[PDB]
Amino acid sequence: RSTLVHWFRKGLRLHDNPALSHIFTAANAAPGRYFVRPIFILDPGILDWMQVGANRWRFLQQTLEDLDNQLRKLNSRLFVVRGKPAEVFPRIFKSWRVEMLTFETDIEPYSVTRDAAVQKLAKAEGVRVETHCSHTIYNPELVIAKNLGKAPITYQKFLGIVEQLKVPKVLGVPEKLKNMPTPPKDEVEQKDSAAYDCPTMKQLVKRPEELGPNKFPGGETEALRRMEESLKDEIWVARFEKPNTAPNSLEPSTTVLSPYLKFGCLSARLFNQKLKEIIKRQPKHSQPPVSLIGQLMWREFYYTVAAAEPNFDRMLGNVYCMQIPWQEHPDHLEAWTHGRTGYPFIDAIMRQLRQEGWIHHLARHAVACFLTRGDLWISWEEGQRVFEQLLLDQDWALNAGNWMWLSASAFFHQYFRVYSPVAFGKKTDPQGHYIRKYVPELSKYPAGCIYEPWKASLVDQRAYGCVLGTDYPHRIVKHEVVHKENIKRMGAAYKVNREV
Ligand SMILES: Cc1cc2nc3c(=O)[nH]c(=O)nc-3n(C[C@H](O)[C@H](O)[C@H](O)COP(=O)(O)OP(=O)(O)OC[C@H]3O[C@@H](n4cnc5c(N)ncnc54)[C@H](O)[C@@H]3O)c2cc1C
Repeated sequence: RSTLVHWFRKGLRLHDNPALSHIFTAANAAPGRYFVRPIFILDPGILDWMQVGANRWRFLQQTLEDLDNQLRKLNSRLFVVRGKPAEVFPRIFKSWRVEMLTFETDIEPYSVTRDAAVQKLAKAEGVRVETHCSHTIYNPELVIAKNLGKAPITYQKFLGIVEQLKVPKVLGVPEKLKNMPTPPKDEVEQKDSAAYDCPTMKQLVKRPEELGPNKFPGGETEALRRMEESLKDEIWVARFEKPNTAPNSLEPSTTVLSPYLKFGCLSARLFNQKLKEIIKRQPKHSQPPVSLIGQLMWREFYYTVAAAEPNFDRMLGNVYCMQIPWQEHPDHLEAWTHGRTGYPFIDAIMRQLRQEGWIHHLARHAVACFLTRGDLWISWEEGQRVFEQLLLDQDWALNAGNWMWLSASAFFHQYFRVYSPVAFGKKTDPQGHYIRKYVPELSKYPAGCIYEPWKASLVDQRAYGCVLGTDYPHRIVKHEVVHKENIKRMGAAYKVNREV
């Protein structure tokens, strides 16, 4: 008896999962011949390549637990294998007598390298590998081909391409396993009945004092519930305009499906199909790019450009990226990282980010403009790295693409438009309720200066019980000075890159 193995990495879901579905149908169309091992590999190697913060570790823990629970309902289970894939797969290929391996493809460079090696091993041992592109709606390889070998570098051009492509068939959940025994314990399982169980919170989360509020539980079950909750107001969905949603409402102004899509707890193909059903129903609706479907297409766009460039997450060697002489300022980077800039709106966002692991799109705009071309003149690569640690939705291509946009390094070139760290949040939150919540030390400042506490006299600062320089920092830069200097720096960068 040989085993069929599905390998979860992303695609942490049962629904709309062709790679996992195929494994399950095969076992049921040939009972008695196959064992089924759906595995996730706790790969130590990823930690040398990316930073994971406490909150995102908790999201994965909750996700793996839900995926185990969901598989049990199909008379299977999740097998979480500790160790490096390069060492893990030669062993299990033999100890399990693996006939077929399936997994959802990914475009990240670490994923490509790792998968190429695993496919070289599987070819050696006579293991059949079947891979499926289901993490994105469209296959970036097919988009690039249809555009004659180059990723479209504007959104509109991208949309004109994918409109001519076939939308994939969205699958349901696999059928339960008919009369399948629990595979026999292997070398590892015999010396430890729990060697493959889902990791506890204590095993994944080493810095539990950094966990924030548990607001967005991981797992396919929660993703599907939140998706259904979001689609309940069909008018809100159909008439959604991303630029008009507030960055500083106390409750999120968008779906917060991003962590779920990032891990594949939610199929973006399923979500796209649910959105198209509502739009068909609602004749007055918004259109890309501002619509909710447009938001899914931004994800597809950044995946397509990123698939073409292995250096997508850095400035050097990145075909898309303007070469800009970013400066090193450790003390300013530290203040931004920890929300101690002295600009209450910026600091509020970075504290929401650290505590909760999600901030609104235009909140990301605000703090990203501030760190880079706006105020501090620090590389977007430094902001990407903080975002990588703290975001639940941390996504290699999306973090990089948007950081390049926000820094005027690619895709976006109107760098003379600069967000004010004082005025920007006032439009949607004139009272500063958001600031009061996430910078509570300012909670007694009135609306007239809560965005600009340095406009309060010392006497008043003492009255509000928050003296700048003691209880809340002084501004680390003066926006009105630096952003003008930085516009001139950007123009000189643009000239140098234009001449080369
Ligand atoms: C500096 C910066 C860094 C970012 N890093 C990430 C990241 O690491 N991971 C991430 O998922 N998004 C990232 N984004 C994009 C965007 O901010 C988030 O996708 C969005 O805020 C998630 O909130 P939501 O789920 O309510 O989105 P909604 O507005 O509800 O949109 C639904 C989905 O569309 C996608 N989406 C929306 N806006 C964008 C966008 N601008 N680009 C790409 N996809 C988009 C996501 O899949 C999102 O879940 C970043 C943006 C900026 C400016």
